[PDB]
Formats: sequence, C-alpha cells, structure tokens
Amino acid sequence: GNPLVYLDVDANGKPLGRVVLELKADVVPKTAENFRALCTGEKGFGYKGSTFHRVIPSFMCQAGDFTNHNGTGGKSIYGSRFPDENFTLKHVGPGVLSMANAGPNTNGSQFFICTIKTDWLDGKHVVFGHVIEGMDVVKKIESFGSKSGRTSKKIVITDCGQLS
Ligand SMILES: Nc1ccc(S(=O)(=O)NC(=O)c2ccccc2)cc1
Ligand SMILES: Nc1ccc(S(=O)(=O)NC(=O)c2ccccc2)cc1
Repeated sequence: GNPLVYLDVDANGKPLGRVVLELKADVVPKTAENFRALCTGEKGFGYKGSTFHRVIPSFMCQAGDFTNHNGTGGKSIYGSRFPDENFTLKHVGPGVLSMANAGPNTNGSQFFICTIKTDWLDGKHVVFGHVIEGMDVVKKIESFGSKSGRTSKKIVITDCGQLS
C-alpha cells in the first residue's frame, strides 16, 4: 500500500512528538517517492536535522529546505527540481501535505502541512499526502509561527523515516 513516513520534531531542543504522514503514491507516485526517500535519507541527503523555517498560524507549516534552511534551497532525488505531477488531490483541510514551490514545475524538497483548508492553492501546489497521526504536534509547530512566517522557536526535524 501507500507509504507511511514519520517526522520527529523538537522545538528549542524539547521533543514535541511525531507526525505520521501517508503518501499518496497511488495518485502521485513520483512526488510521493521523492518525499519518502528524503525521509529515509537513503540517497545520502534528506530531511533529518533540517527545520520548519516558515510557519504561519491559521495557514500552514513549511519545511524541507535542508540546504539553505530559509526557503531558497532544497533538492529532489531526481535533480534540483521536478515537474508538477498532477493537481488531482485538493487542499481539503487541516493535515494536507503539499509541495512548496516557486511557480510551475519547481518542486524540490520543500513541503508544507496545512492547518486549514487552502483552496486557493489547488492547481498550483501538488498535494501528495496527509497527516495520519500527530496533528497535535502540527498545532504546536503552528503555534510557534507568526504572520510573517518567522518562527519564535527553532523547530527541528530530529529524526525521520519510513514506517511501512
Ligand atoms: N507554502 C506556501 C504556499 C503559498 C503561499 S502564499 O500564496 O504566498 N501565501 C498564502 O497563501 C497565505 C495565506 C494566508 C496567510 C498568509 C499567507 C505561501 C507559502
Ligand atoms: N521562491 C519563490 C517562492 C514562491 C513564489 S510564488 O508563490 O509563485 N510567488 C510569490 O511568492 C510572490 C509573492 C509576492 C509577489 C510576487 C510573487 C515565487 C518564488
């Protein structure tokens, strides 16, 4: 079946717990596979040790820039960027996992977890999964954001990987 992966998250060195994500490989196999491999680190790089660098309350929590840690970087397992696979899954509500980008066909490694329905992103960001467990952790992360996106605590993915 579809992969289950996890992110274990600290805030200022205090563990918040685990976010478990189901990746919709049946709908977006290429996008799901990229994220899965970045969680395991099996290509020699990935999310372990990186941060949630931009968090906006009542919107989303963004992470995945494991090279520049500021929204400019990241890379996929395929190359620096890869195309939008499809827009079949929609930004339906809290817990949606979707690709951050810099316009059409600029997927790398950055992603966001929604804390609300974000319908205006439909057709612009590739949705590829959703939170299975740990929305409480996501709400903690969200609470350390601000309108500007600046975080008020250092939010670190201390560990990540694949469960099944
Ligand atoms: N990942 C991601 C996707 C889209 C955008 S955005 O279009 O530049 N800003 C908002 O969508 C928004 C909505 C509510 C409050 C603040 C910002 C930003 C990050
Ligand atoms: N790096 C990067 C990240 C996101 C984007 S975007 O979402 O396609 N456009 C804007 O964010 C934006 C905001 C205000 C004015 C003009 C554009 C583009 C590049």
